[PDB]
Amino acid sequence: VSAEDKAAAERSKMIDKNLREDGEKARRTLRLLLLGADNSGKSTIVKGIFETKFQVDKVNFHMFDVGERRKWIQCFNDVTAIIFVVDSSDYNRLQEALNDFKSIWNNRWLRTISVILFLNKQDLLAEKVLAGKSKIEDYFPEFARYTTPEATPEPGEDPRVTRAKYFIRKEFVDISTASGDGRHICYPHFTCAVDTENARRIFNDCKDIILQMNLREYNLV
Amino acid sequence: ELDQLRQEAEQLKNQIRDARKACADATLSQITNNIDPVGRIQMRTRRTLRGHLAKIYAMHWGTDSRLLVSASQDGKLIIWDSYTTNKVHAIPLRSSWVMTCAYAPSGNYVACGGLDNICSIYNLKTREGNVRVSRELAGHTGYLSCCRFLDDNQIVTSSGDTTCALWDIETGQQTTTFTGHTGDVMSLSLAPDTRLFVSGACDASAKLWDVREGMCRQTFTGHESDINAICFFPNGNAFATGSDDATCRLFDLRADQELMTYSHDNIICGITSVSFSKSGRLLLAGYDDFNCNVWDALKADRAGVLAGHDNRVSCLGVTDDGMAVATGSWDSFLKIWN
Amino acid sequence: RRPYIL
Amino acid sequence: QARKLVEQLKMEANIDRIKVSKAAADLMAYCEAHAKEDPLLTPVPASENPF
Amino acid sequence: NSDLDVNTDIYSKVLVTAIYLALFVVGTVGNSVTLFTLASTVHYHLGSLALSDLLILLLAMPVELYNFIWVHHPWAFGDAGCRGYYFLRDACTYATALNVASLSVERYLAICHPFKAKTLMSRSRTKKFISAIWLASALLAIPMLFTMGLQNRSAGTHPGGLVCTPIVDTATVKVVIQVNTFMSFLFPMLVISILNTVIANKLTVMLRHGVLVLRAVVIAFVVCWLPYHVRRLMFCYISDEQWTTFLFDFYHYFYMLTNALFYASSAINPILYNLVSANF
Amino acid sequence: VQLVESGGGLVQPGGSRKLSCSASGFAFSSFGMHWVRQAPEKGLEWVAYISSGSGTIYYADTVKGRFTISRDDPKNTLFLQMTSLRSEDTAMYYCVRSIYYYGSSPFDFWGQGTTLTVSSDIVMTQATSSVPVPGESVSISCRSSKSLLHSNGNTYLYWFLQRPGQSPQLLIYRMSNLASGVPDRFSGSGSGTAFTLTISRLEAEDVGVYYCMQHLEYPLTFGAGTKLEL
Repeated sequence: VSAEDKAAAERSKMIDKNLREDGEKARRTLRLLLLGADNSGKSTIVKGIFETKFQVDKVNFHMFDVGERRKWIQCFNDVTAIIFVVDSSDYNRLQEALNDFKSIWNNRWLRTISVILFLNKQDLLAEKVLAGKSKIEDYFPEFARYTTPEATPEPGEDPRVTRAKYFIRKEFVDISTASGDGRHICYPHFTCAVDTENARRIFNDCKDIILQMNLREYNLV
Repeated sequence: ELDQLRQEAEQLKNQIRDARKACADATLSQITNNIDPVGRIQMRTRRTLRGHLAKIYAMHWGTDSRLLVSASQDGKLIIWDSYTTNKVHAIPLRSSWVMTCAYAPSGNYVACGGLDNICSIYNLKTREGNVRVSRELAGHTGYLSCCRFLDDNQIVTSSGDTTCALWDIETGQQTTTFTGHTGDVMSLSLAPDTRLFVSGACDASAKLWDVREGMCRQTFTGHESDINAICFFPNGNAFATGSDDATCRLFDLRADQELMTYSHDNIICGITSVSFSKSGRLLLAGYDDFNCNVWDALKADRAGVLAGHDNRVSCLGVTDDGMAVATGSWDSFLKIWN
Repeated sequence: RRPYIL
Repeated sequence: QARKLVEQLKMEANIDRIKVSKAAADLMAYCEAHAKEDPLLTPVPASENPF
Repeated sequence: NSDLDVNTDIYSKVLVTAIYLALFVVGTVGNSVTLFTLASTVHYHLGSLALSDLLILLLAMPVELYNFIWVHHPWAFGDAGCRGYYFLRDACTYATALNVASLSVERYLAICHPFKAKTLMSRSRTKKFISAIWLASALLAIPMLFTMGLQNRSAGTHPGGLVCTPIVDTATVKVVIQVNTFMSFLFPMLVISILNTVIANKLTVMLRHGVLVLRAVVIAFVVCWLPYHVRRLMFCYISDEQWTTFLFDFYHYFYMLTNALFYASSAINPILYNLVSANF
Repeated sequence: VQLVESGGGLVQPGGSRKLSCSASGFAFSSFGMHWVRQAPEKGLEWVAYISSGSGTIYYADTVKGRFTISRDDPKNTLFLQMTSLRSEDTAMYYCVRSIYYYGSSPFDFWGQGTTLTVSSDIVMTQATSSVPVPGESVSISCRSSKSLLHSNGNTYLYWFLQRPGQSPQLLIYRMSNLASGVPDRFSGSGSGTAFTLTISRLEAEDVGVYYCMQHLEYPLTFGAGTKLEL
């Protein structure tokens, strides 16, 4: 080990120190993957690759939006959660949303990643149901035999709107529970593109995900 | 006139199939039936390179067989001295979503790319003693899967937008665009003479292209799923592909058809990387089963297993002199085997 | 007596 | 669209091809010629092994 | 040596030896399996606890089984052996107690403050914490090294009358035993009890398996370590006048029972910490 | 890239003075730094070294205990505090940047030094003090008391050229490697304890004093210096 070799070793040690500092500062942010269709309105949920950063209760969240095969999905097998946004008002494209959700849910690299499902555009769904011009029965026949289980907000509650929204949620929840196996969960929420609680919802759901991971890791449950 | 063109295409496909069948007088297994087996190969981990804090996605040896560049998902591009396990360089990256890296044969530059659709070329040997971004090549509408240098001024990039591009680095413009794949182009391999190159895609198809003419010279279709890895034989007349079919295949360019299939009933996982030894007798393939297999390229018998990784083996490479094999995995560790 | 074992 | 595919198939069909046996013999000859200079097939003594 | 003859009836030595052999084999197998499986920060503390339990099971069980149940007299390892045995026994006890308390603290941070625990947790901090635990365990046992020694208590000096016993003043033995009890039982007891109570309250207010595991941890610690320290205090505090014949025999029978439970503690810990929740 | 020295002047013996070097145009924090002094009519002598990050500090035996070398990376400054000054410390002081990794070129840049006036080692031998020479090949030989060929394959010998009125510049590093910006007519060859710098097709602006330095072990030692003349 000559003098130049010793100096090179010292340089390598300094590089290692800087790498450790950078990794420590990087591991303080929760990474999220935003997915949805063109009609979803993904970019309005909170406030190559587009990155959006926000902070809730001194916790930093970093969301990534890319853009059907999704070969690149392997890159996001270590993210905290996938935020899947659905336009629930479009009965024509809702089966495409269900198929895409089923594809993402059953992905082999996403078997341990929970999904925060946002059933977006509830104002439009309510208007469609109250107008009566379009019917879910025309696309999902089982809606004829569906009963609202017993639970709903009062300020403007209407039984038809509640039944429709619960049916649309139940489709995705059934897809989730078909093969969830308890490794990951789906968190369904309803939004309106005018709310300001979506960051809070993601914060609470991420806290729940981390709590479940800690329960499994620390040999409690 | 769509139906007439479809019928003509079917006739041409049948003609090509008949031409390929006519040339198959005997198989490789009936010719190498009398060659001596390699035997059991037991390679040990000579050095383990530590320092990456995320999954390692790619590595590339320098032409001196000593310096190697690796890319990790933590936004780091690290240049290692393999003999002393010394970190020669650590390059921060503007995007942490890296899928490929390349080492220039001159050693003056390195390349990086990924989900930002941009090939960033970094200059190593510069004054001021710090690596700077020499160039950013944009124009691909999808992610970059692979990049390879031809010289200090020409680079070939494979992208997820079904295309490949030959770029002039100084100008920054695509001097050539290669089209014809119907899916994501996953791997790229330059010929030893650097005039042809092969690209495997998610079509279960590999295409042999001419760099100077920009056309597709041949198409090979033997796999059942995405081709994740491709490598040239040392003499430039054959090449090997690995797929999610848990299968490798050796194709010959002059016979224009597949020569051999490397498969095992106990292998059901995909193949992330393939590589050849210096003589071409060994074929090293990395898998999602957390280990790598060394095949006898002439007898299709599994000569050995490298089983030191605790996660998916994402990249593997062999030095120009054939001394060592570097494997990088998702366990954040590179290993050298000899 | 007294035990001698702690 | 279809015309480009037809042209590509025409260009691929009009290619000189050799027998599979000749290609296999060429690969065997290449492997035998360079077998002595492959460190992975023939392990290098620790005196000349840099790793 | 008639003044150093402990009266222990037969059919009890055989039973206690059988219990010790069963606990020994079961705990050794369990700790070996746990260590093999373990070998981002939970694994460190689990391995430390398994190592401490295996150490106390292998190192202190046979010496006690020989010198303290079958052959009370004379000491068969000399002066160096007596001091080393007591020092290492106390060190293992402290290491187990502090590992359990630290595991409770880590679980509390992970469950009640998951977001802060995600940032605080690092491998270097965990290694430093384990090293500090072991350092405290080693340091707290040093006073016991200078407290125990060989002494002749026979009728003159005879080889059979040499026993391994405290060799310092009784007023100092009281202080050292009180320190050992407070820093080995009561402080870990309070930490474990309060933290597991908080965690179980949080889990009950939404998984009941975890609540049962936490309750089992606390109850096992109590019922396995309380009688041991109660016996040591009983030895140290009771005056010479009250130590009649009945009390003298009762002390050694209670010694057998207390050591049985104390080793059952290290037999049970690997099951409660690794073999109850899914390990694959 | 620029290194500017400051301080210096005339001092009385037993006093003290701080020399400073301001760095510009390069990443100063990633470079190790050397102070090298040259007597008014003699060769180069290595004085001190401080590593990147101030981890390693080396002093020459003739100045150990009296000189202190320090660096302020945020201010990109290098300091040499000299106490108990002697008549033998009258010299021109140069600051040299030096970065160390596989394939680096240490001692690549020198600054224009500052003048200070006061009122076991490997010995490098240069065969001749002067050799007269436009268009002819010139061979400059150098020898060492110890073999410079390390077990890792490197021969740690360096060739510098100091032109009249200028700070010395690096010509060759590790006995064969041509420094950046140096014309290809310079070549280096040799074995342990025998080294040769060949200048083919000698031109003007190639006249000066040539120094061979060893970087095998500390202290770093220079040769006497071979002078070319027309």
